[PDB]
Amino acid sequence: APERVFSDLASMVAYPNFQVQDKITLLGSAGGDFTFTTTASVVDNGTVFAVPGGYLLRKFVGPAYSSWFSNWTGIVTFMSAPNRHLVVDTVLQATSVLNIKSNSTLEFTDTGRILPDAAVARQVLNITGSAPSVFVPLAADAAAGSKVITVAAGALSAVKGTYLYLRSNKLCDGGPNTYGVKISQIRKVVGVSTSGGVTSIRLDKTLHYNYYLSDAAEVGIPTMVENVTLVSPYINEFGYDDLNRFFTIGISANFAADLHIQDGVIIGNKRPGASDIEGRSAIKFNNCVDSTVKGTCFYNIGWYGVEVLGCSEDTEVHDIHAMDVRHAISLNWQSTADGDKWGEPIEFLGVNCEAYSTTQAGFDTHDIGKRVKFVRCVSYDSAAAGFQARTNGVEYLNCRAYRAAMDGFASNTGVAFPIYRECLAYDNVRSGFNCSYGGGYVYDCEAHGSQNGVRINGGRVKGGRYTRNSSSHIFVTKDVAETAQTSLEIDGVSMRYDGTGRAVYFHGTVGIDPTLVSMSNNDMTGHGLFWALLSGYTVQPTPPRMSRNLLDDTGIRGVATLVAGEATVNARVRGNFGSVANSFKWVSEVKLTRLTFPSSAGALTVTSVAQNQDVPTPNPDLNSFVIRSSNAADVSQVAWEVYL
Amino acid sequence: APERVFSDLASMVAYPNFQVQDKITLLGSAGGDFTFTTTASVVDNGTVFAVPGGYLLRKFVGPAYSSWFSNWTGIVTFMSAPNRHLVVDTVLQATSVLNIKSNSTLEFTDTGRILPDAAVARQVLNITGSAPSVFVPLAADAAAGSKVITVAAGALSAVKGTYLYLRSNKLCDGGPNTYGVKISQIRKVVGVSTSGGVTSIRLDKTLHYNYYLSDAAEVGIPTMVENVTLVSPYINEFGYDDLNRFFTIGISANFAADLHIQDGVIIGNKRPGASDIEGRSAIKFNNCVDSTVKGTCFYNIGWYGVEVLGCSEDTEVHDIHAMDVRHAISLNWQSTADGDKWGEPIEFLGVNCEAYSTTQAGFDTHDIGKRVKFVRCVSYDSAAAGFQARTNGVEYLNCRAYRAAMDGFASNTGVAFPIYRECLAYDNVRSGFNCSYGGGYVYDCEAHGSQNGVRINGGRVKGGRYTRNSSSHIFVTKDVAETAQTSLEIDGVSMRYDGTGRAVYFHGTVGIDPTLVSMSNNDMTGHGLFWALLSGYTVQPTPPRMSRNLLDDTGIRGVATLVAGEATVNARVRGNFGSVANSFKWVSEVKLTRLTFPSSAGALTVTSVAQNQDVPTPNPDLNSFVIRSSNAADVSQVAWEVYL
Amino acid sequence: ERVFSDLASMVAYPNFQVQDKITLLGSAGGDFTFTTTASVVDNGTVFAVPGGYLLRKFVGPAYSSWFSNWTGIVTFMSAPNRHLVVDTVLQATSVLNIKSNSTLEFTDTGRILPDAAVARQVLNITGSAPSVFVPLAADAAAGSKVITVAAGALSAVKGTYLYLRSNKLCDGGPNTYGVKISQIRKVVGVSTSGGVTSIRLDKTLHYNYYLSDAAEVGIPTMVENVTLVSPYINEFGYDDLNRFFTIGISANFAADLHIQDGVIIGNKRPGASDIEGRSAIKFNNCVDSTVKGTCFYNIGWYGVEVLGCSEDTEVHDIHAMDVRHAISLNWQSTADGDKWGEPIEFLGVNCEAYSTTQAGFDTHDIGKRVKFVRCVSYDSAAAGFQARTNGVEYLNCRAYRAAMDGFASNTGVAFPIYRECLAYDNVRSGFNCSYGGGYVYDCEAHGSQNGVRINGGRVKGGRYTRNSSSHIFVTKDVAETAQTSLEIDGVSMRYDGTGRAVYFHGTVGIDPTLVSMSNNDMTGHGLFWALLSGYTVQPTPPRMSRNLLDDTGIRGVATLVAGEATVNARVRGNFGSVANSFKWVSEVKLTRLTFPSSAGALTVTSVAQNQDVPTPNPDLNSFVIRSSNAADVSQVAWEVYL
Repeated sequence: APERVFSDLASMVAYPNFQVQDKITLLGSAGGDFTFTTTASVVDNGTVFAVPGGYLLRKFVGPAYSSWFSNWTGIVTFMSAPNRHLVVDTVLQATSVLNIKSNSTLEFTDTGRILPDAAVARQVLNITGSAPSVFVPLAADAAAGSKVITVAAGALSAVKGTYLYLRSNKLCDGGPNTYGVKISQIRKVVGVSTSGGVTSIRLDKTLHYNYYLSDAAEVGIPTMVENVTLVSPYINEFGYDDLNRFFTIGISANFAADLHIQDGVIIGNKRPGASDIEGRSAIKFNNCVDSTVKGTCFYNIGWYGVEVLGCSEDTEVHDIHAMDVRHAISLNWQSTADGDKWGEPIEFLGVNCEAYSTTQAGFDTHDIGKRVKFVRCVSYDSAAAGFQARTNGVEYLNCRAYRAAMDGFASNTGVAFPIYRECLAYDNVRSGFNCSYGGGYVYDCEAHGSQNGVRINGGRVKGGRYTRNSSSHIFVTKDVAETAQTSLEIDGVSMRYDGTGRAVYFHGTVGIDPTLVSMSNNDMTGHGLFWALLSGYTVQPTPPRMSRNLLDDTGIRGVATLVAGEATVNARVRGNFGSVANSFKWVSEVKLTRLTFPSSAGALTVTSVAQNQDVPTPNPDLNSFVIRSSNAADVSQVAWEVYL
Repeated sequence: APERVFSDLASMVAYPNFQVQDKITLLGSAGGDFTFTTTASVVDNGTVFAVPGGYLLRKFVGPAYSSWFSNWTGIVTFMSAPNRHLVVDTVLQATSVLNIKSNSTLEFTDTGRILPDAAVARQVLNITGSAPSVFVPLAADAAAGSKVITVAAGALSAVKGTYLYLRSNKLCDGGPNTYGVKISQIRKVVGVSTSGGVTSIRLDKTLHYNYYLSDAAEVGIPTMVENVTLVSPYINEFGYDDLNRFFTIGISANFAADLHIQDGVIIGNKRPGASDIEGRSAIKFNNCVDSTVKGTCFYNIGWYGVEVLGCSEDTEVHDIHAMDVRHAISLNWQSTADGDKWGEPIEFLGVNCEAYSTTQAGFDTHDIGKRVKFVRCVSYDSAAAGFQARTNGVEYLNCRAYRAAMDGFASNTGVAFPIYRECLAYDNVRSGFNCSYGGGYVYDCEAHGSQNGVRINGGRVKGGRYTRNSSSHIFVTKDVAETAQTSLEIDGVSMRYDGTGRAVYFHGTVGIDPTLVSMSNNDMTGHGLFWALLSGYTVQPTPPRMSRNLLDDTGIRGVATLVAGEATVNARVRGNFGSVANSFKWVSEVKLTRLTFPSSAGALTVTSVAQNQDVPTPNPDLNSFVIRSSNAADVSQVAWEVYL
Repeated sequence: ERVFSDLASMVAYPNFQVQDKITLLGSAGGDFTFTTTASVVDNGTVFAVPGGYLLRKFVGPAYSSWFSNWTGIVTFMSAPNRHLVVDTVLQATSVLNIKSNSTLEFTDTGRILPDAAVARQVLNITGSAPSVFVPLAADAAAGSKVITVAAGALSAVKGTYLYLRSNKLCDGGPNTYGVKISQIRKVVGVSTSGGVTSIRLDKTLHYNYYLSDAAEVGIPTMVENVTLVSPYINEFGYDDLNRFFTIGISANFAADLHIQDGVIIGNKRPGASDIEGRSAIKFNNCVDSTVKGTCFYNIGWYGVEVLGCSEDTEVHDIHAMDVRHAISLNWQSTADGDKWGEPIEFLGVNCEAYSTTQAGFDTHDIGKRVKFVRCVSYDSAAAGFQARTNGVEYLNCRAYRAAMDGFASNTGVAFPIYRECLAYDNVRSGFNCSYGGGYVYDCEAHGSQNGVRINGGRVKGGRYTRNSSSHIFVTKDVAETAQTSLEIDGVSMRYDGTGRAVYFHGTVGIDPTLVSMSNNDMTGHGLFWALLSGYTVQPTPPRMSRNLLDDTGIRGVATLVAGEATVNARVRGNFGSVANSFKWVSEVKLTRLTFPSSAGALTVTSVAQNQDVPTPNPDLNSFVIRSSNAADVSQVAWEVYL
């Protein structure tokens, strides 16, 4: 006195003559210090409470806490304004969507949880801006690289620091784009200037496509939700499936800039091991810029872990863990069955992500999107592929895929040249790398334990090591005979024999011309006569160009001494001189160099290749060739080396 | 009673009855609880207020908040002592520099800003130590790799856990060091032992140079500012240019250890698009150790985004985003025009940084600095190069340069061997990689859409793939004829013909000898007789050594059958036998190997190469060569393969 | 208005009543409530007083400055769901144990100073192994999402863990102590049917759990979600107060343990010798846990020790100075009985070790899927990196000035992979993998006695310079080890005034024909590209294709005259028969440029090498192109290789 103290809220709210300078205190589960006022205030029953005469305002600096609030509704209310920092330190029971606004932070303590409504499977968190409500056209073409776009003076108000959404009817070009999605981008206004009836707006970042007037290039002002941080969000909890408690999408964002999601866990918008539900993504970024997800764990998810779509630019996914999901990460298309759509993701980075037991590819893109990179990601036990590229030129560095039901890494129909650098595939059922749909670049990669190491129709396999492939290490083939075969270069690969499949398998069945392949400097040791596998040929095909490969490691070098311009040499010289259709006619390259220089030196040649035919098993140490001189007096000492 | 409660500052400061045992409270926009005292106390009108009889001390645990201070001056006062943790939760209007001291934390809420003084363009934050006042000489020479240094006993007091500054008159050796900067290093004392009039000081990290007594090797005690953390600094704000509100240097650090800057945004110390202003770097690290910048966004900066100079050691820059700046990151030299200068950066890492529209190179070093690495950095639309290396052996991993006005990646005058690993250059005007000033190592790189893929005078181009280069993929040239051509190895490179430039271009004009190049196992498919481009030669030069390259993919392998020692084969065998100055004399390498072994077998050779001359366009499938045996009776079946 | 001037006062007042306003001034300041409900005293948040207790009122975290002594802190942290900020300098006299869902956070000022009277452990995060196991109902192969046990056999609660094990031996490396396999998994699905319960796991199984191996499973007690933010353990000057500790932060059966930044110093005297088991941070059977940015000084044992079946462990951006090993993956001694667990899936990235008494980064002989990415070692007393488990992979790592080798494997270790690694001034060698082969890809070694020591595998690419003996030394650790095929392709082994290109070790049975050298730059080594020693019979050389030996006098055009032409070029060779030498000659590639009717088959003969004194002039070496047709007058283009 002047000191008011209550032991419950019902008390504090029921007091009838609060004075604007009372010292008000509340003791209990939501306790604290309040201030009376008659100023109109938004009631949320957490920070602002209604009472006879007016309101009670909580006194505090720093963030607010969920444990202050009477109910989920109050939470929702409190978060509906921008600039709000909340710490979820209690177990919230959701009955509606929670929308986050600009410059807001939702932070979880280890105890905090948002549990979805068991009565209605719906969305949990929305971070939601909106597309511009009117567009104006560009006053002139703006090429890729432009820092400035121009509009008619007066046409729109370009406020420095805000965003713009541009679009045209030019199609997205990251990949095949079969839905014919159109181009768009989001940029920030950092400079504005009018002169001569044109406004020039300088953008933060340059344009990545041609924005032409012939394509109806326009621009408008989107309402963006910016600067949102979700710290350790915990959505749902184990045992959700016995309560039949689900949700649709966990965290859905659209038109958001600088949305950063750190750690947290998201569980169960499907039953464990259950099948997939279209659209039930854990986190969804649609038209998001400069947004990231780092270290979040996803369990038991109906659709994608992280879904990136629209003109999402500069998005990073780091260190995530996803178990029992359709795709850990997926860059998506948009169906235009119901009209026009704009945006493919541009500049996407996945780094250090782990996916287990996905029902479809572990890490995937659809058929649009530009500049996609996967770095040090790994896939385990996928029901499909470890990694699937469906847009053009996806890059993978040091990725790994184990025990995929299908392929470790794969492109798809009409996709062009993914790049795999030092990627490892282990024990995937069908193949390590399947890029027979339209070439690939397989550089310093490894594939072990599949039917075939690499399935390829054109491109390059440079370096790397292949083992334990039942059929062959490299399989030259196509997805369908209508696809084109192109040049294939196989240079510096270890494709040794280890008692399983052969080195290379040429697929005659679908129109493979072996001469379109060049094999240089590869270690094919131990395959003997069975380095190649051929099938589907009706005429013996010409073999590929083959320079200095290794086929054997014994009796592959030596010195002979000519006698009357001849010398028989026992070595592991080999060849096939038959004419079976599915086979090559070939023979060992034998490099000859003279080491003594008699006056009767003649021109050297290899003739009479003989191969031991013992039974049941032939002995290659008894193969032999003859070194013959063009001079019949030759008694040179000649060094020899056997290659393939 | 015994408690006195006020309703604003003015009242609470005036009241004269304050006694050491009152409980004191304040209502209002900076409310709290206080404790009166009469000990000395530094006023800041935040946590300490001067009053009749003594000073009121705000009592709180945790950090302080900017919202409690009356003005910028008290904030500055507050942060002027070490061990401060302040949360900027308001928009501060600066009118002086803010110095941060050791063990302090400056932290911004989404709302917090520091706006620079519109009246005076000055620096914003300083983190400033000082060089030593006096030096003592080393008792003995101390070689690179020394864990210990020695000084005369009692020369200086080395306190364990503090730092030392070492220097000599040896010149920095990282690069050309044209200003003649001298070596210096900073080390932390972790062990001390005195014996026989000689103190041995153990360092945390070893020495990276040789500190000799003949070079005046000496050592003193710098005053360091250590363990400072800036969390999410927001300096200036969009629209600054319309208020003519700027600043010079955003965050300046000298003699700092463990300065960590986390996210935040720094805007406009220049107008948008405007020209550069010397020295207006957003962040500057001079003589800093183990300091970092991570995730900060830079807009409209007159100088460098992050400027690193001095003997700054072990600095890392991660995930930055720099738009409209001179250099996103620059390691600097020091001008010695007005005196001796010490220190080059040692151990630098830039990773996953993004630069847009820089007025000069996106990522730059000057001509000093050791161990400089760029990992997965990207430059867009530079006015100069994407990447500029002016110190020796700068290493680039998986970096990307798009659409630079000049070269994607380049070194410079007297700069030696940068190393490019799996770096990609798209649509840079002049070249992808320009390392003609003094050699390069270009490993598995890619350059598309330039005049020349790579300009190089010596080094290696190993693997990689080059497309859409109007002049040539590899251009063997020099910056100036005085510069020395060294050996160049071009191995396994894809330089296919795509309707633009040639494969290799040899620059006779600046003294290029083509026999100092070896081309081995490259894919030159489709260039026909035009794989080389020569100019500036007065005399037909000898060609480089060429081993097993590919020039066509049709008519390049078959079997022929001799008849009376001969056979004419139709194949894309090729050559130039002319003697024109700007061309080579050359011919295909045709590999021949026998497949049937008659008694008339002789030595094989190629002769009579003939090349169809149809008009208007020649048809190389009517080209031909002859296989002839030294034995006129030979009827062997000879396999053949055509290489370059 | 119950207001006290200090502590003692607030704890002597007999009158506290159910609902008052209690306030404390002074250094421990705060507001309190009264109650008689049992509470656990800690003289920080809970106080004992005549009549019952006083509870401090607060939201958010608790502060060390609130506490009377180290003991209450320990009490406070001994319950789960605690958040404490160490904003003071705490003086420890016991071990502090941290429990599930807790966070210990230090301000720039906070410290935990170890007991100077007793060297002990500082922080413990410890769970415990399962008290009982039940056997698996059926075999569970690698890749299984599920395991089965008899219905009723154990209660699998969703969200909790399982510890599985079998008598199968760990298979990551040589595993000489014969450690057995185990793994910890989270239950995410449970279903019972036909007397058999099927448990679904978060992650799949990485071994074969067979019944023939007594595969069994049990319910460990884990400590989960612990975060240590900037821990400061000890302080410089500790050695003058003789203040140490044993293990700084020791964890066992922890899940999601994260240590961020911080400093740990002095469980050993500066520069002093090592003390067994005194690791700064130790992770034993921990899952999904990490250490990022922490600094280590003066550590008796290892910086970060990872042992047991720790799976999915990562260490980033640490700096370790004067430690045994900055990171070590360990084995478990079985001398005193059976042991379970090798690390699986370990990532080291961007880590820096300075001045280690032993390897900078090491594993022992168990461990699967181990990766070091961009780590660097400076001045190790031993190796920079030592791999003792099979297939360790290094990406872009660097070793400077190690007393022995920049990178090495060890006895019975198989094929480490080095990708774009850099070795500078390591005394003995850059890469030493002569124990069981190696894959050395685009690596670089400068300033050792030998660039690469290797018995088998591959050197592809890379560049080697300033190696006194040779760039590549083909050798074994011991003659009993097998030599396998070695490929040396595309390597730059240029002569620069020091060593030779390749050194074949006859002394330990190296047969050079098991080596192939293709497309290498061996420019400048002249007749001395190879070094041999220990041979008693001239051995046959390795297969060699198109390498480069000189860069002058190596391409021309010659004109035949009556079937012959004497060419001056840098053709070379040895035709001698000294045991320690090869019999070899340059590869001279011939192509015809004019096609006279008299054209015949070409050959190289009459190789001659200038013998001037003191120093020979190789520009006067020569060879002869000869045609099989004596009339031949062709122009012949020639190129000289090795």
